[PDB]
Amino acid sequence: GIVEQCCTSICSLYQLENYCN
Amino acid sequence: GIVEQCCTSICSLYQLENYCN
Amino acid sequence: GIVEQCCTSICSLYQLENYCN
Amino acid sequence: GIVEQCCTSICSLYQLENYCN
Amino acid sequence: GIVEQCCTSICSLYQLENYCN
Amino acid sequence: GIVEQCCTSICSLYQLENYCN
Amino acid sequence: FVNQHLCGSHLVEALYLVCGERGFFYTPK
Amino acid sequence: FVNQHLCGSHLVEALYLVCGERGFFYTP
Amino acid sequence: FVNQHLCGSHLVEALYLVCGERGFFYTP
Amino acid sequence: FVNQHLCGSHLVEALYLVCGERGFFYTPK
Amino acid sequence: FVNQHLCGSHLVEALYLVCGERGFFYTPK
Amino acid sequence: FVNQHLCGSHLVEALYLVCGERGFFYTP
Ligand SMILES: [Cl-]
Ligand SMILES: [Cl-]
Ligand SMILES: [Cl-]
Ligand SMILES: [Cl-]
Ligand SMILES: [Cl-]
Ligand SMILES: [Cl-]
Ligand SMILES: [Cl-]
Ligand SMILES: [Cl-]
Ligand SMILES: [Cl-]
Ligand SMILES: [Cl-]
Ligand SMILES: [Zn+2]
Ligand SMILES: [Zn+2]
Ligand SMILES: [Zn+2]
Ligand SMILES: [Zn+2]
Repeated sequence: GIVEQCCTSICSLYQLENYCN
Repeated sequence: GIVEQCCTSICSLYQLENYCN
Repeated sequence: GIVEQCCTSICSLYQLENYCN
Repeated sequence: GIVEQCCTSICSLYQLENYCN
Repeated sequence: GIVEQCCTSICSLYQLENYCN
Repeated sequence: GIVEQCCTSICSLYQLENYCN
Repeated sequence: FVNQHLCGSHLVEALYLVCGERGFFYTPK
Repeated sequence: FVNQHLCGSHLVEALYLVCGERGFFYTP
Repeated sequence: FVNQHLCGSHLVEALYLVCGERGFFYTP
Repeated sequence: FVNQHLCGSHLVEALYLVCGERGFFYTPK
Repeated sequence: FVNQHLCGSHLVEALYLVCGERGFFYTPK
Repeated sequence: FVNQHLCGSHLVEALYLVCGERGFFYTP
């Protein structure tokens, strides 16, 4: 999940898009 | 939807809570 | 105080209201 | 008050500091 | 500049990236 | 650099100005 | 609670606060 | 280890920018 | 343990939403 | 310092920065 | 990516996200 | 020790206020 993936490492715009509808 | 109700118009707290899961 | 109460645990809207005027 | 001075109008830094404790 | 392109007008993602190093 | 100076201690407005253009 | 237009990032931050543990859906039309 | 509540605040704003009109679901 | 300066930044925005026209006092 | 209308959450964040250790009061009319 | 006017602090936050490791310059006219 | 990504997010907003029309450069 986004918190596991993106809180201790930086999710780029590209990675963050996975979490979009 | 949420833009029409809370951005275009003004939402109450109760109205904002309609978009909680 | 709010920092002691609300930085290491999450204060809800309800708890945060204590700190209002 | 602060809305009239800094939101409705524009505040200088000095003017904003009038609302510090 | 960036205000004219992305604030006054609307920027694409590509246009916003013109201001990256 | 700003991150070294201003992440574990608080940089005032006065210190932050060093990082302006 | 504030009585104002909430838009864009401000609307999603409001949702984040108000919904707490429940979470929320931001699905603009 | 980072404060989850602060991280979440940041992530929902970033998701707002990235997702745009697609929107997104978020739960802590 | 969380950075107090970052926490405070967040808390004053949350207080803004929660308190509305009541307003609030804040000191670090 | 920025020369602009500061409103809502932006105004309170300005106050937070500018006032530092002194703190501030946000008491809209 | 959002399709909207980005101004002020929102513009600099967009830049921060979009530019990532590259960084950015915010030099208004 | 504070999350650099969150700190940076905060610092660029603060720099925006402090610097105004002077502008600023930022790199993580
Ligand atoms: Cl705004
Ligand atoms: Cl919150
Ligand atoms: Cl963010
Ligand atoms: Cl992010
Ligand atoms: Cl907040
Ligand atoms: Cl909070
Ligand atoms: Cl600050
Ligand atoms: Cl980001
Ligand atoms: Cl900030
Ligand atoms: Cl700062
Ligand atoms: Zn804003
Ligand atoms: Zn919060
Ligand atoms: Zn700060
Ligand atoms: Zn981010």
